[PDB]
Amino acid sequence: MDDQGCPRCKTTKYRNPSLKLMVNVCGHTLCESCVDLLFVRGAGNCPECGTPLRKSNFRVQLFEDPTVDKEVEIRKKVLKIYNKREEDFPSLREYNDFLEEVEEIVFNLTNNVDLDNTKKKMEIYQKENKDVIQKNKLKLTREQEELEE
Amino acid sequence: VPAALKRLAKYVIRGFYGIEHALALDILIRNSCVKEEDMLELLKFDRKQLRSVLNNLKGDKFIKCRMRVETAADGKTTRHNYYFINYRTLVNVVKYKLDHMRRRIETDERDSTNRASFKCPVCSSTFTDLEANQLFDPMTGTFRCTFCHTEVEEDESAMPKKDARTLLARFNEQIEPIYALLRETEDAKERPIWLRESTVQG
Ligand SMILES: [Zn+2]
Ligand SMILES: [Zn+2]
Ligand SMILES: [Zn+2]
Repeated sequence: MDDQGCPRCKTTKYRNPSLKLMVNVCGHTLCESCVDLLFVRGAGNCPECGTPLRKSNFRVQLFEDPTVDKEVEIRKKVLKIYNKREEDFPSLREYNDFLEEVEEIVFNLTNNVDLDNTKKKMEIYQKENKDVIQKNKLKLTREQEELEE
Repeated sequence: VPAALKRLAKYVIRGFYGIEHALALDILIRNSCVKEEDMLELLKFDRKQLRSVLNNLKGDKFIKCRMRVETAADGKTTRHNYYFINYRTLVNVVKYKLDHMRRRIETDERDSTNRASFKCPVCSSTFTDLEANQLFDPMTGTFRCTFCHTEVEEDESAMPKKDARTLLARFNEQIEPIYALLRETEDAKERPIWLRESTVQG
C-alpha cells in the first residue's frame, strides 16, 4: 500500500490496500499484471532473476521487506527440524545452542546457497525423523492450539 | 494554491500537450483567472487558434470559464469571458486518464499473454497453440495451414512476447513524476405635569 510495488507494475499498490503482493521461492514481489506474463513465456521463471518455479508457487503476503518474506518462509520450513522441546536438554546452553545454528541457517539461507544447509538438514533429518520429530510434531501442534486458544 | 498543483498541471500539460497548451495554462497558473481577450493579446494567438486550445482544456475540463458583463465608457454593452483553472476537476480527470491507461496497459499485457504462437508464412496468419492438434498433420509430420496447405511455423512466437514487454514496461518508469506529484496532491422620558401633581383645585 505504501510501497511502490512490483519493479514493473508499481501503480495499483498506491490506489488500494486490497491488492496484496505475492511471494515466491525467488523472493521477488509479483502480482497478476506481472504474473500473467510469466505464464506466457518460461511458465514459472522470475523476470529479473530468471530462476524457475516448479509450480505457480505464489502466496499472499503483506510485508514490504522481501528478506522477511524469505526468512518467514525459511523459518516455517526450518521449524520442522531442531524443534525438540526443552525437557530434552538438562543444560541451559542447550535450550538456545541449536537455536543459534538454526537461526544462522535460516538467516544464511536468505542469501547463501542451501547446499550445506540441505546436507546438514538431511544429515540431521535421518536422525531426528525417528523419534524427536515425531514427538515434537505432537507437542508443537498441541502448543500451537494452546496459542490459538 | 499549493505549488504541487501548479507543478502537476505544468508537468501533465508539457508531457502530453503542445507548448501552446502549456503557455496558455501557464497564464491561468500564474494568474488564477485571466480574460480570453487578455490571453489572446498575451499569447498573440488567433481567435480560432486560442479557442481550439481552450476547447481542449475545456474538453478535459482542466479550465473553467465564466462570463462577466459591464458597460463601456461610450455606453455600449461589453461581455468578457473569464477563464480559470479548476485543479479539482483537473486532478480528477488526470486520475481517470491515468486509470484508463492502466486498464489499456492491463489489456495490452493480457494481449501479450494471449498472442498466438504458431504462424503461416503464406497467408501471414498466426495461430494459437490450442490449434496445434488441428495444424499438425501426421501425414506430413508437421504443422500446416488449412487455407494455404503450407508449413506453419512456431519458434518465432518468442519475438512478440519479448518485444511488447519492452514498450509497456517503460510506461510506468517514465510516469513516475506524475505519480509522485499525485501522491503529493492526494489531499429623559420624565412624567408630564398632569401625572406629577394633582390637577384638582385644592
Ligand atoms: Zn529472487
Ligand atoms: Zn514484475
Ligand atoms: Zn496460411
